[PDB]
This record gives sequence, C-alpha cells and structure tokens, in this order.
Amino acid sequence: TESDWGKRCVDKFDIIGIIGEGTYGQVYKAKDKDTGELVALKKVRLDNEKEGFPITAIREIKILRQLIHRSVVNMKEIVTDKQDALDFKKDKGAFYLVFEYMDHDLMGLLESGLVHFSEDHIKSFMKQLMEGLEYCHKKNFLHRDIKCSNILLNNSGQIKLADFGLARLYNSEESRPYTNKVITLWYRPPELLLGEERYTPAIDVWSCGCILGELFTKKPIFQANLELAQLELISRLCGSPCPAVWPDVIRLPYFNTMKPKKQYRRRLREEFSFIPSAALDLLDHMLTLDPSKRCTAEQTLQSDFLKDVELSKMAPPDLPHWQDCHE
Amino acid sequence: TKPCWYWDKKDLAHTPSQLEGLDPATEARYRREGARFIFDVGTRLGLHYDTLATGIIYFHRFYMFHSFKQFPRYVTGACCLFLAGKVEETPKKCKDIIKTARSLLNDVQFGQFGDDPKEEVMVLERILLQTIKFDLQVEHPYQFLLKYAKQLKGDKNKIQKLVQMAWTFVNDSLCTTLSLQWEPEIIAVAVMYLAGRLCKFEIQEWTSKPMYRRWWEQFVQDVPVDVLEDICHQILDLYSQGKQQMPH
Amino acid sequence: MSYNYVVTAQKPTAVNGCVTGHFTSAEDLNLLIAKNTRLEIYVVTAEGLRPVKEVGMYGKIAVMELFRPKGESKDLLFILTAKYNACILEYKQSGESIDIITRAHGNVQDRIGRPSETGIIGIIDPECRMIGLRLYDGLFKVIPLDRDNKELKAFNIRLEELHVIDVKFLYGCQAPTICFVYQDPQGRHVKTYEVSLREKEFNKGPWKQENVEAEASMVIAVPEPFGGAIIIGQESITYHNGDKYLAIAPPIIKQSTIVCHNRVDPNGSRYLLGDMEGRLFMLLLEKEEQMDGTVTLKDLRVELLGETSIAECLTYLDNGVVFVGSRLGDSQLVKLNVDSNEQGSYVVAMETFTNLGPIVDMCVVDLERQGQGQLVTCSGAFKEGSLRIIRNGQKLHIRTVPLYESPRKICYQEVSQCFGVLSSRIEVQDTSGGTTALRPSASTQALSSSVSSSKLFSSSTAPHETSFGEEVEVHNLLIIDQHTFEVLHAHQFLQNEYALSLVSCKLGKDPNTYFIVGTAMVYPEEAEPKQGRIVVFQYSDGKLQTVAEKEVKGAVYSMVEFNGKLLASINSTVRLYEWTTEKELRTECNHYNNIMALYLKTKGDFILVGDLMRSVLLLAYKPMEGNFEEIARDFNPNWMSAVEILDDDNFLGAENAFNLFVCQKDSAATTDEERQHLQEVGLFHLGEFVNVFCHGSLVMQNLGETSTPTQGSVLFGTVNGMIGLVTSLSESWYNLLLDMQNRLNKVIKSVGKIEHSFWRSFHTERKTEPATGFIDGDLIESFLDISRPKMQEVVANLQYDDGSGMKREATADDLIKVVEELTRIH
Ligand SMILES: CC(C)n1cnc2c(NCc3nc4cc(Cl)c(Cl)cc4[nH]3)nc(N3CCOCC3)nc21
Repeated sequence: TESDWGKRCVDKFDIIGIIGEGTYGQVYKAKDKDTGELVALKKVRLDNEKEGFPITAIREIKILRQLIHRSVVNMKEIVTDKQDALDFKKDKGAFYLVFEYMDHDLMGLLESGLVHFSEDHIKSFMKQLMEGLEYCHKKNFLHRDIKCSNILLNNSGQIKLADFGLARLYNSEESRPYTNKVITLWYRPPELLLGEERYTPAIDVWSCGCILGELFTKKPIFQANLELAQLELISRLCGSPCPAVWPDVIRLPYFNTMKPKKQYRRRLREEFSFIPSAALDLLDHMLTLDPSKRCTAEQTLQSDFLKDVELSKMAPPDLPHWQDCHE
Repeated sequence: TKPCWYWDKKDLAHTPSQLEGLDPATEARYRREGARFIFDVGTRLGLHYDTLATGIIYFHRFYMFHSFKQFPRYVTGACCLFLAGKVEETPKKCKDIIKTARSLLNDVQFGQFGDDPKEEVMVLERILLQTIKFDLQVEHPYQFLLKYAKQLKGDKNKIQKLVQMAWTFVNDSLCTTLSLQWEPEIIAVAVMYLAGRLCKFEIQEWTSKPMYRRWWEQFVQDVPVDVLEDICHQILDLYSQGKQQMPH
Repeated sequence: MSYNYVVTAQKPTAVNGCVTGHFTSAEDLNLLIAKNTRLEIYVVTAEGLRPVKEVGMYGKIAVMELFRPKGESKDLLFILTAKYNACILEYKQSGESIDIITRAHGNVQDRIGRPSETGIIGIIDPECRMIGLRLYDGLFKVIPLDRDNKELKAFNIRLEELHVIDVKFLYGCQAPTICFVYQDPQGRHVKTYEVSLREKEFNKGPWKQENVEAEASMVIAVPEPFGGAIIIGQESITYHNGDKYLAIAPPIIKQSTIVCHNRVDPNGSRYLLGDMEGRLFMLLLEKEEQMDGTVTLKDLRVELLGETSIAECLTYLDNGVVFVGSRLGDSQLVKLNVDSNEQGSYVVAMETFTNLGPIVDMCVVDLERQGQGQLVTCSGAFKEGSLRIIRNGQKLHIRTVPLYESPRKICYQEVSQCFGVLSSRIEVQDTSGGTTALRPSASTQALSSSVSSSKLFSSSTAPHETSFGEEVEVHNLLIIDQHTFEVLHAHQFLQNEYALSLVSCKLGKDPNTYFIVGTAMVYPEEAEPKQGRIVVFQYSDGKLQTVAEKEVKGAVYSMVEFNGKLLASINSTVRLYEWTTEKELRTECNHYNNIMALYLKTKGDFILVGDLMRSVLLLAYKPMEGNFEEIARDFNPNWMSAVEILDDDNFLGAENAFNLFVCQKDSAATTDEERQHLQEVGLFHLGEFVNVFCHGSLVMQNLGETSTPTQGSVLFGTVNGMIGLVTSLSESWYNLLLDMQNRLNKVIKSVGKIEHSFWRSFHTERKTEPATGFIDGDLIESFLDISRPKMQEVVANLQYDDGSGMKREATADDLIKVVEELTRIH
C-alpha cells in the first residue's frame, strides 16, 4: 500500500542532479519514472553510524507525516538504495526522503536579485507563511529555524515552509529546557540572544517579522557576525532590552553581560516610514522585544494587512525570466 | 496514507514466531521479558515514561513481522529504546544503553549481543525503521488517562486514587499485546473502568453527565463493554498468573 | 586557495555624465566628463578641448555636480559613488603641480532603505545651501552645506510619495524648493515641497500639483527670467509655474523617446533635447514682457537641428559647440549653425571621440599573421553599432567598421577568410502591414542576401496582433570579409526569431566548415521562449547555404564545439548533438539540472555551465557511457553575466552586480559531498559589467621579454567599453603583490578619501565581503607613478618568500623591475 514506507527503491526515480548540500545528506532533484512528477530527494546517510539514523531526519519524518497544510512542505514517501540480499548487517545503503519539487527557494531568488515584491505580492506571501506557521503552532510545534532559505516558493505564488530539522513540541504547562542557539543569527530573536533556553513559539514570529521587513527592502534587517553585534543592531532599531519594556529581561542569563552601547529608543516606525501603514503596524508588532508582548501568528492573520487578503488571487511575485539574457 | 497497527487476538496465533514452532505461552513470555527489559533499562537511564512506552510499542509491533528465533529479543529491545529516545527527544548514546543492559542482564542473556554489542544494536536500526514503516509518532494510554481524568470533578482523593491505580494498569499492559489490539484511547478508558470496579467508585457521578451510566462514551465513541471487559480480563490475568496482586 | 591578477587594458570609454563650470579656475570654462570610475577635466578653447587632468576614483561615479558656495572664488565638485561614498573636491594648481583636494567626505548609506527604481538622484540648491539626494523610496536625504560639515553628515525627511521619477531644486523661491514627478496608482503627477533646514522637514510647496503625462520622464528647473519647471514626456512638453500651464505636443517627438536635456542660454530661453535615434532638438521659450515690468512665458516651440550620436548626456560649451556624451556610440563635439546646410541640417560634426560602446561579444584572431593578437569586438547599439578591431602598437590602435544596426555575436571562420556576425535592426509596423527600417544598415547593404524559408513553425496557429508604429527586431547573420570588412552576405531569420548564439566549426567526419546559429522564437506573450532552431549554414562561393535545421523546444542561449559534437544549452537543458553521415544533428546526451543555461564553456571532456541564478556548475562528458555527469556546483546563488575556464580546477565568473569570483574544485577527496562543492576562493569587485570572457592576448611574443610572473591570459569586455585581463599567479608572487598593495594603500592618497579595500570589496545589496584571491593590478601598476620618497616608504621592511633566497629585502628599484614586467602583459 501507499503507507508501507522504506521498501520502495530509489530506482523508481531518474536523478536530475544535486540541488543543495543538506544537513544529514545531499538533496537531489529527480523525476518519478512512473508518474513523471518532479520530486526532491533528501538523502539520509547512516553509514557514519556515530549515532545511527540522524535525529534531524527523525524530526522531519515524525513531524511532516502529522502536518497537512497548503503552506507546509509535504513528504511523499521514503525510499532506499538497493539493499544487500540476505545480509542486513553489511547493508550500508541510504534512505531518501521524498518531497515535492518546488521551483525556487526565497534566498536564491533574493540573493540572485531576480525577485520584486509589490505590496500585494507581500500580502499573498505573508498570509501563506503565517497560516502555515499558525497551523504548526496550533499543533504545538516550533520550527526553530525560520530563514529565507527554508521558505520554498514555486512560480504560481505558492509558499511552503520546508526544513523541520529543528522542530520540537512546545508545552505551555510544562516549561522544557531547550537548546539555546536555534535560529540563524540574522533571524534569531532577542530572547535567545540572551539565552532564554525556555522560549515560546514567538521565536518563529520574530523571524517572520524579519522576513517581512526584508521583503520591503530586499536586504535582511539584522546582519551581524557575532551575537553581541546582533543585539546591538536589533537595539538600534527596536530599542534596548530593559525592564521598562520587557519586565522579565532581568531573569535572562546574559542581560547584565550583553549590554548594548546605549539604552536606545525605538525607531522602527521612523526607519521604516516608507512602508504602508497596515504593514508597518504588523512589522512593529512582530518585532516586539518581549516575547509575551510579541503578537501571535493568529494575530497577524487578523490584522489589517493580511486579514482581507484572498488566497484565490495569489499574485505570483515578479520573477522575470526574459530580458535577463540581454539587458 | 497511514498504516494499520492493530490486529485481532485470533491473529496472534499466526505470528512468524508461532509458525516457526514457538508456543503461545513462550512468545508471550518473550514479549513480557523484552518489554520489561526495555522498561528496566530506560528507567535506570532516567527516561521519560513516553520514551519507555514508545520503545515497547516498536518492540511489540516488530515481532508481528519477525520471529524471536531469528532476532534476539534483548538486542531488539535495546534497539527499540535507542530509537525511541531519538523519536521522543530523550536521546541516549548507544554505548550507554549497552552499559545498562550489561548491568541488568546475566552472562547468558548478554550473549545475545554477540561479540560486539553496540554493532548488533546499531545494525538493527535499519530493519527496525523499515519494519515500523517509518510511522514513528505513537500515542499512549497515559495522555488520555490524564485528559479524561481532568474532566472528572469530585473528591480530589478518590479521583487521584483512580488515576494512580489506572496508571499502574497502563504500565502493566505494556507487557501484553493489548497495544496491538486496541487504540490507546480505549486502553485508558479500560484502565479507568477497572480501577473504578476495584475502588468501588461510580465514575458517572464525576462526569458532566451524571445520569449517563456508560460514562466512557463521552470520551471514546463506539466502545462496547465487551471490549473494556476483555481488556480488563487480560490485565488481571497478568496479576493472577504471577504472584503479584492488584495495587489497591 | 587561488591567486589571480586583474589589469585594465583599455579604460572605460562610455560617457556617464558631463557638466560645465568654473572648476579649475574662476576664469576658465571647464568641461568635466565622467566615465565609469574615471574623471576627465578639460578647458574649453575656441578649437575644442584642452585636457588638463584625469583622476581615478575608487568607486563608480553616480552623481557629479559643480557648485560655488558664497565665499568661494571658484566652483567645487560634488561626487557620490554608487556605493554611497560622498565627497566635495577642489582643484589646486601650484605651477606645474596639479592635485585634487578632498574638502569633505563620508559615506551616506542608510542601514534600512529600499533602492529606488530610477536610481540615485543628486541635486544642489541654487543658493548652494544644501545637497539633495534621492537614494531610497520614501526618503529624501539632505546634506546641508555648512562650513563645518566636513564629514557630510545628513538627515532624512519622510517622503510620502514612494515612487519618484525625477526631482530638481527650483529657481526663484523664497525657500529651498523641490519639484518632482511621482507615480502612484492614479497616474503621474508633479508636486512641489519646501525644505526647511531649521525644522528638518518639508513644508507645503509654492504651487499646486498637476496631473502630467503617464510617461513624464524629466524635470527641468527653468532659471530666473521665467522661473518654473519644464516636464518632458514621450508625447508632450509642459511648463508649470504655479498658475501657469503651457503644453506643446508636436508630433515629431512622439517618434523617439527624449533622454537628455541641457540649458543653452543662461536665461532659460533655449534648451537642448536629445532622443534615442540621435535627433537633437532645440526647445525655445517664447517670452512676452508686461508693462508691469515682469516677463512671462508666452509659448513653447520645438525645432529639429540634426543628428548626433545616441547621447546619454549633452552639454553646450560656447559659441556653437556642443559636447555629445554617448554611452552607446562615439562621443562628439558638434557645431550648431544658424544657417542649415543643403540637406536641411544645422549640425555639423567637429571631432569624434572613440567609444568601444557596449561590447556584446568579441573574439581574438590574428589577421596580420604577426604572431600578435587582434581583438574584433561587437560594439555599440542601434545606429551606433559597429565592429572595432583593436591591436597593440604606446597606445592601442582601433579601427571602426560601422554597421548602423546592433551586433550581437561574432565568430571567426578562417577557411572562409571572413567573420560571421549576428545582428539585429529595428523596423516599425507601417501602413502596408509589414515593417519599414528607419535607416539602411549592414543587413540591408550586403552584396548578396537570403531569407530563411523554414517551415518548422509555419503551422503557427498562434495569433499575434500588430499596431502601426510598434517596433520589432529583425535578426540576421552577416558574413564579413576579414580584410575589407565588407558585408559579403546577409541572412535574415524568421519573423520573431532571435539569433542568440553563433559558432564556426567542423563536426564529426564532415570536412566542411559551417556557421551554426542557435535561435529563439520570441513572442511578447511568452515569459520564456518555447520554440527555437539550431541552423547549420555553409558559406561557399559568396552564398550562404542552409545545410540542416534542428527544431528545439526553447531558446538556444549558448553553443560551443565539443570534440566534433555540438554542445547546446536550450533553456534549462544542456545537450550534446552528434553530426551524422546524413548531415543532420542527432542528440546523444542531456543534462537538465539548471534554471536557465545561459553560458557554456568547455575544456577537454569538461563543461562549465553558467546559470541564470545558480552560479556555475562543472559537468563532464563520460565517453565510456555516452552521458553527462555532475562534477561540482557553486551553491552560492549569483546572477551570471559571463563565465570562463581558467584551468582544469579554477573557474571564473562575473556577476550582474559588477563583481568577479573564482571557484575551484575542493580537492579534498575524503567525501563525495566535498568533491561536489565548488568553493568561491576568489572574490573581487571590478566595477564593470563583463559580457564576454575570451582567451588570448594582444601582446607580442618575439621572446625578447621573459616568462612573466603571470601565467595564462583571459581578456574580458564590458558594457562601458573597458577591456580587462585576468591572469594567474604563484602563491609566492601573490603574497608579494598583496603585501605590496597594503603598503601602497597606506601611501597613495585617494580621491574622496575612499578606502581602496572598500572599493574592491564584493558588494551586492544583500552581501559585502572583503576581496580575496585577486591582485588589483591597476594599483600595482601605480607604484611606477608615485614619487621617489613614496616608493622607498613602500619598500621599507619588505621581504620576499619561497624564492632562491627564503627572506630577501626589497629596494625601490627591485620593485620597479617587477612592476614594469607586469605592465608588459598588455
Ligand atoms: C527537499 C525539499 C525541502 N525541497 C523541495 N523542493 C526544494 C527546493 N527547490 C528550489 C530549487 N530548485 C533548484 C534547482 C537548482 Cl539547479 C538548484 Cl542548483 C537549486 C534549486 N533549488 N529546494 C530545496 N532546498 C534549496 C536550498 O537548499 C536546500 C534544498 N529544498 C526543496
């Protein structure tokens, strides 16, 4: 049946080429021999066998077989290399996690300079992203690695969230010790720069607010190399962490350690004054310092900016593929 | 989409182990020993109760597809716990599981692990994953025992006694094939039902529908008493066969 | 790691801007001409221009303006680079010693902002109270010109109009005032604001908004006799002064877009307008005086003067002389006469300044058989299109072969003693239903001619409608003699067929040498072409014969000969075709893992692929199997403009951001994942847009000179006319020349006090990295121009390595020998 995963062979796919270096293996583009569908194959190498099957891949299998959403990447099956006949101990063959092939990733499109987003294009994008994040959050999962490179976009305007290799369940009743450094420095929230270790789903909201800002400038908002420099940049824009705006900042391991140059005032509305009012309000609420005052995913979907955006009118972003050859 | 992980009691007469000459009593004994091995090993390592149960469920499912005569049970158990730890985010290093398994197993028993215990275990992960069809998410009677008990209102102490007694029945049911016969939601109700009889409690009075005598129906739809009593019979058989008695 | 050296062989020639004023002395009339990264200063005479000074800047010149604040004797110069480096400059001369003073400087980049569509705009107040900058959508940056602002500190005023087309400071206003055209959903509008330095905000401007033409493009600040603005469009010219509206819509200007303007009479009575077909107009402001004592604008008139080169910037000098600064053709001095000549023209050319224009393609061939290379380029656009033949002999000798249409690709065919050139010319839909060319050109002035009669797409059934006056491109293959540069033949391709790629080669066991062209069927409706051809031609006995055609399902962006087989890139696919004994192309293998296979290069059985957005991939032909295999891909995303293979391991690429990089195989063969990874080991900001990489050199090889430190030779051509050269170094030679750069940067004084390390930094809107693996040869070659004190200051405590002697001290004359050898690579 369709549900008996791990047995079908990767022979069933014509490999088209390598599309990325992954975490637990290389990622390949391929075509299904039987249906003609294009897939993305994430290879799992257990040949190292330091700790066996990688937990990163286990997270993606465990979570993505539970999550069903139009904006969450879909795992279709798991297939294997030709297994050694009657010799399971020698068998070192790999497993491949089968995904739908998405035409692009947001970083590559932004890094190549080949995208332009109108306000209505940003509405269509963010409504999908937040709806997908809300689906995950209602199910009590944290993505913990929201960056532009983990948002896949195909040319119809459809957005899908992608790398769940750091996703873990969130319990509100039971506070759980989590890993301190989860999101890429550029999209990391201030609460984790101070080492929260018990963070809320609001970490993902911060990242998406950073993306929201980036889509209006085409340049990331907080670009730093070191955790202190990052806190400085966030502070120059959002204001310095202080009990006046984040009463519990004093409980954080590094609050006294990682002081910014000044106690800055918030200028987010000034430095982003070229943004539409409905959107600027969303950015200000998503880039709130105190995670308990930072809006939820749902609250973004019930905002003037995204509330009345209709998904039937997807407006695909302006990806030009002609006049690129000759300017 | 998703696989079927439940069988009929009658179907356990045709497990691979049985058709290779193992008798019903022996396979169940092996199942108890393997499950309890998983439970004891993980408890020594400080593992969460869900992590122990997930490994035990992997174990029970495994031996619906393989024979104990070809897969030594303690190796399988150790492997299931090892994978369960990664699945449930309570990971342990394989060497530490082996260390604990050696502490608890005699010389004959640890012979199953062969000359290289860690290798025999790590090698099996491939088979374990293909066997469980990569359906790694598992639900257990515990979460339902608590979800349903939270909706009971009354004497704090009588309900807590009900929960603890039922919780023990859940731990004891992991040694059996009930995990393969009934969904966890049904197991949680059955153990509440059993504790109620043993505690001489009438649970309906704690529900929002106190004159609904079949109190469980508002938790688990479509469950006959036939089922809950079969489950109770199977749990108490465990106590009668052994020397141990009901907790009360 | 990899070590490479980059030098300029020809400096940028396209004119990016031109201003006039009194910069060198309060007395002289100056002409400042800006080429990319280069500033040329002239003095206006009665015969032409006297050059006086040329400087380079460590940046692309984006804004250039002259102004004279109260208290200065002479004009000061403001320049802003494209990396947002600002400075104020002064000319100072001490007898024979000429130098450029940096009076104020700083970088005005904002941490947060959206780069505007119409680019950086810089303007200066008529009272020289402030500099206005439009860098980002929704913001207006003000640098106040106070004596103390030596760092050019500035502030931003929120601007409600996000999409600004153009802005100027107006004349005749009680306060500093801006007039700007902006676009919102309701169309375009003209609006005015006042700028208050005291309040650091906008106040309501002098006059009311008016709705303007949908394609309103330029704002002219009309000076004091008639104060106001003139708004230039596609169809109309409109004057606004507050209560005044005047609109002339003469049919002559609708034909071609006007792109430049300049003031002739300082009273504003006459302005010059130029258009994209080379036409030069006079915009005349008719004045009526009132007994009130006040002058008013009565009417506007437009009069055609003649033809110039398609000009980016115009500047009127004096008497009848105008400087025409072109970016697509040669720049000029032209004289405007009061009397027309017998053809009706008032314009007569005086001098012509060579512009290698856009270099769309080029090849190196030895026409003279002198063991030295000649570079034949595809240069220019439209009526300014040309072939240019460049040879070394101390200056470069350049011959111009006018084509009067756009050249696209060039390839040399020795067997036929001629070149093949792809070209395109503009025709316009005319009343016959067909089209009519605006001018005769190479494809129409060929000795013999032919037209494709292919029936491949003949079935069509795709409806495409035509409106009178619309433009179309007509593409041709030109056969051009290598000695006369006579157009011997011209082959016209199908209607709506673009010629994209061209090769000359033999295939298989076929002894004939062919011209092969790859095309694309381009319809306005399509996002990406879905039909195309590979055509095999034979040039024989003055006639081009069609040998075979292969239909493809896309655009044949690139082709290259591959060991007797034809390697073609069709959209995402990279394909290898074999040439059968029946003289037809037959596919052998395909590789599909691309986004758009824009560029192809080969070496042996290895293929370097340039992708639209996925940087560069290294493929290999596995002959034992008859298929392609992937060797390594650069996973960093970049938009490629051209690529080239340096050696079996190092690969060169050019970005649309004016940046260069080098990728190398990881050569750590432990894991397959390492081997499939191309590491960007070289990063460098050239500041030019490279269209074509080409192996070869123009230098002579009589062997009098020695084996230079440099090995290899790649020439590259750019949009601004620059010809550059990339070559490799040994680890030892790099470290020396690199250590020497850091020493030179401390010694050499930069114009605008721009850090060299900043200029050559890799720069995209999203990234900035320090340069690596590249020696700025133009910096090294400047050691020979610095004074002796500075030379000895550079060589202090300098030690060689990996040499005959492991540690060797350098003397000034030691370096002069090395640098002078390095100057001989071009
Ligand atoms: C596996 C799932 C999550 N998935 C499903 N479709 C995709 C997907 N498609 C976008 C894409 N099309 C490419 C083609 C070429 Cl030629 C190249 Cl070079 C790059 C490419 N990227 N990308 C990624 N990621 C891209 C960034 O690195 C990691 C993988 N994941 C995917």
